[PDB]
Amino acid sequence: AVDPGPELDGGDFALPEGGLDDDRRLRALDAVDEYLTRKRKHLVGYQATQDMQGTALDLARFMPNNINNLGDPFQSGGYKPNTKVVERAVLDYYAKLWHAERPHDPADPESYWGYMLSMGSTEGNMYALWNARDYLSGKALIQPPDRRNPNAHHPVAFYSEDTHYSFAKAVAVLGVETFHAVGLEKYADECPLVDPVTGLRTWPTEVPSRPGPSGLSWDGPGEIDVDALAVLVEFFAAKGHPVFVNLNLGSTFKGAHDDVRAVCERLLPIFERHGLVQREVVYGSCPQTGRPLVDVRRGFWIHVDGALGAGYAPFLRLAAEDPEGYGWTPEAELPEFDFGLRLPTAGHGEVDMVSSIAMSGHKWAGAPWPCGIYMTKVKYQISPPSQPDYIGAPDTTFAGSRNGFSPLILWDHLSRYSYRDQVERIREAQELAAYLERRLTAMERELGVELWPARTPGAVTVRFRKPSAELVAKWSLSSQDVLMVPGDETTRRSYVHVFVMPSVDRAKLDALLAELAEDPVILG
Amino acid sequence: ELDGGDFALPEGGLDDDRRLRALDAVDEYLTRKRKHLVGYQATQDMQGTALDLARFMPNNINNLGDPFQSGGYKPNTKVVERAVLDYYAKLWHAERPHDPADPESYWGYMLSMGSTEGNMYALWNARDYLSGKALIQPPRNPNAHHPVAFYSEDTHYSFAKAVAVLGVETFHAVGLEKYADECPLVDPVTGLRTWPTEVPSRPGPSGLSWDGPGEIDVDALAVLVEFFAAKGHPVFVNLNLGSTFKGAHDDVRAVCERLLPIFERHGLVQREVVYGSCPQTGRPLVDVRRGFWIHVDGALGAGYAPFLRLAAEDPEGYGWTPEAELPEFDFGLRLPTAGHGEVDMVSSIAMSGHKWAGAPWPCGIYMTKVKYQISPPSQPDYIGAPDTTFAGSRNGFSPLILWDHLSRYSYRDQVERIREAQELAAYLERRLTAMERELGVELWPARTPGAVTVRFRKPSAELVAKWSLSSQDVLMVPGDETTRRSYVHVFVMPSVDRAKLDALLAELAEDPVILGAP
Ligand SMILES: *[C@H](NCCCSC)c1c(COP(=O)(O)O)cnc(C)c1O
Ligand SMILES: *[C@H](NCCCSC)c1c(COP(=O)(O)O)cnc(C)c1O
Repeated sequence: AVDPGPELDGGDFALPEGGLDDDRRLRALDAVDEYLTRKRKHLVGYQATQDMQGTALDLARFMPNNINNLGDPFQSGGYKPNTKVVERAVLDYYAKLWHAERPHDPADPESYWGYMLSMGSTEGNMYALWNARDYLSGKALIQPPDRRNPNAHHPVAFYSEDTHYSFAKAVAVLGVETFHAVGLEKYADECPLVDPVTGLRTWPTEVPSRPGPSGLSWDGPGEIDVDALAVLVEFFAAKGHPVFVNLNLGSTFKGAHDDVRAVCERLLPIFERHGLVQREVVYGSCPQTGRPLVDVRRGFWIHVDGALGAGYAPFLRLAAEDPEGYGWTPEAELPEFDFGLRLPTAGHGEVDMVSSIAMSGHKWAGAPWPCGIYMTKVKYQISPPSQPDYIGAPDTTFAGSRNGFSPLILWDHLSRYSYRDQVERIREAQELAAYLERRLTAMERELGVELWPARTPGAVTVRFRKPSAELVAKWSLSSQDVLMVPGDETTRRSYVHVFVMPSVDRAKLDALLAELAEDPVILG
Repeated sequence: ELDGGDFALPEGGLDDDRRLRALDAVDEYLTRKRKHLVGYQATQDMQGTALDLARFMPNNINNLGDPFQSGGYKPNTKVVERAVLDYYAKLWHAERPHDPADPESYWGYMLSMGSTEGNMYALWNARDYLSGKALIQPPRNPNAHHPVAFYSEDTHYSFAKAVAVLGVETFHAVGLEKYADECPLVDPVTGLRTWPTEVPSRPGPSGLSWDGPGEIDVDALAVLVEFFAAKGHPVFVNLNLGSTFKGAHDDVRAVCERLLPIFERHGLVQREVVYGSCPQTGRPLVDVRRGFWIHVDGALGAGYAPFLRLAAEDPEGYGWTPEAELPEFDFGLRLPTAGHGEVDMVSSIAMSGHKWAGAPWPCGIYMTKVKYQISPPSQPDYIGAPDTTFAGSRNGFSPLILWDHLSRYSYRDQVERIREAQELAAYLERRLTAMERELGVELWPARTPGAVTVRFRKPSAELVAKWSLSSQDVLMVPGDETTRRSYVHVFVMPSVDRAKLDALLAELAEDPVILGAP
């Protein structure tokens, strides 16, 4: 019978024609503050860091400015109250962190390009799939054949069943076809995978994730099944389709890390066998006698959805390579995932495997609103829509007006912490997630109750049985239902999770655990 | 100017002195530029909101999911968001409250980008709705599911991006592909029946659109829409309410009056829609929908036009009669049908919060009605809501910014804001023409009646950079590179007062490009 506290009352905020006087205004803002303050100090169920504080002190002075980073980060524009100099410094930091080639240089196809997002990673995943759709479908690139094969400009998208819902939305928005939709449409009877529940060759809706003790993915780690991916990708690559793969680096519910290096090692030979490392691409034509114009491109695009994990994984991997220097050996290996991942081929030399990465600033770093980064390389940049106006190609971003306050937030954050400090943040979170799992299993033994605790090795989240609605509301626990046998509603379990972000300390977890021990749903 | 060296972020971090010196540099730059900005449609003054709202910066606010549903992320401002949406719903004569059971009630949400997101969402929502994809509440023509998009040549570049992103085909692309020799318009320069790339805007003294007002040519739109409607296509029309360069207002009521008879003739008001087919032997489940969608891009103008129209309706009561008439554009626009019923003509509206109101970052509103909401992709999912929003995580600070703003000003104060801007825009245009006579030079001043922007000849790069003047080149004869002209404009936003304009004009009068004459 615990109290989450009162929610905000709509009548306090109704905006009348005549305006509100200063007393009613302050009362309403105080109510918002008291609400937000209580909720932020108890939030443990979402992958969003809640303590910034130094940031507010450093950056409140900028609130009077209508800052607008309209246009490309690397180009001057007319709207002078912008922070593009700060944006570039942040992008440069992450470029180095993710082993991209810097500085950005439009003359160097291998150098990075990216920009800070005005939404969260939803914007970065949309941009990634937009950029990949056009690149793989043969639209024109920024400056510096597909003969016969009718599938050459029909890209197929692959991602695991732990992929965030934003991807399904982005696929629908951009008209990108998933392997499931193309399989059902064109190849209805040819699914190369056997369903482990039914035994039938039915196209799964997403690439299977790895099984747990059950034999099915519901209690698995949440990592993509690399074997199954390879079977699916080979099938579609053999038919002549170009290939888009999204890999999750810190999945939404289980905090899993898809094994990016293993995926790439497994797929590269498939891409080489089916002519997808280098292929000539017809992009339109100009009318005379012979029609098409042609350039050379890769026929695959691997994107890393690092909304969460691109913020901490580089730091964990720093510790893994020098465990003595940082005083910490991480328990789990996190796979190589970034722009430095290169593999040798049979006959194209070393291939740099990853094409893009997104990250959310409001997840690991923390911010007062959604923000983040999309990064790729110059060689992937698409030519924007033409016009009789001139002056570079400033609009090569998803947003038009762009948030120039977000650069400040993340610049301020990154300036305050060294690499060593960032390693300690991921260390403390990893150790606290392990602690939480230990305490939950001890609770089961102390009380004689089932909590179903689960933690993927290397994840900063632990899942367990959903407690009462009031406890869930007090601590902002994110919920997920799973069916333990797909398509059977009698096997439903309700889970919550806790994300151990850097603002979650031992005291917080202990306070949650103590209420959990007396919760009426948990006690049963 | 800001030196990159001062902002580089080393592996080791920056100490407190270095951090502060960098933030001081940013503040000194921004402050100087914000105080002189007059060339973009962005209100620069909101120091009241800084004092009110700085306190919330410690919170990672997230309005994940639908604004009208609870969710698990408790640090959210959805109650505030709804209050802001309700204000604009009333202002735009939408039906409130939002109610999923009332198809005519509004639905909208606050954007995490600017109007780019709202225009993208509108075109996504219209593409799915017009192409027959499944709705939330629904309890032989081969072109029936091929919508065609129409908008003027003054349409913001965000639309061209949105069209590309969503795979929506414009009338130009469909014309070229399917109907290459059948363009119903003649080009005024060539005399050939060439498909124009966008719907013509109205001509100026030149006989061409470059010196026109920037409003869509209603005749031409009607001709083009008729053509594609006759062939069975459903129709999307974007109308600009405060165009980007000229600040023009497309005559939404005139458009609607002109198009409705076309929609009724070709069965687009009530069209049978094949949205799928059942598990039993292939027969369709069918819904009745309209086959047209009119969206108002009010990025700028949806924030002031309701207040100008208030004064127009009661000019004695507000002590002001606006010199130009702004068209009825909103969800209250209803026309009589052939059968003496009524039809509500507008489907959606976008507005930017960082334009007329002002904000520290991009934000805004998308609003439509319950009857147009699309069914999301099917999956047993985690919490936000059965949502239908573009953004995933959503900015929950922007509701506070706009709520704070709206609570400070009555309708009468809002009317005064748009009055002062209209009168100052007229003043600027007078001063520029006086300056041409005083100095004996051509400034090409132009102002669309009713617009809060004035265009003129581009001055020196130094002056442009000091006052953040937005620039645009025009070809005075399309395709001929030798007829290029360089314009700037000034946007008279509420933060632009007479003193600011007089300081600008005094510098313009001594500017070497302006004095350097033809
Ligand atoms: C984010 N999921 C949880 C969002 C709320 S807690 C901050 C997420 C996204 C979408 O990112 P936003 O647009 O930033 O919500 C995309 N991919 C993954 C793996 C995510 O966790
Ligand atoms: C905004 N155009 C001018 C640049 C912004 S100065 C504040 C604009 C858009 C796109 O809106 P944002 O995404 O908010 O830039 C769309 N339509 C029109 C008519 C606009 O003026």
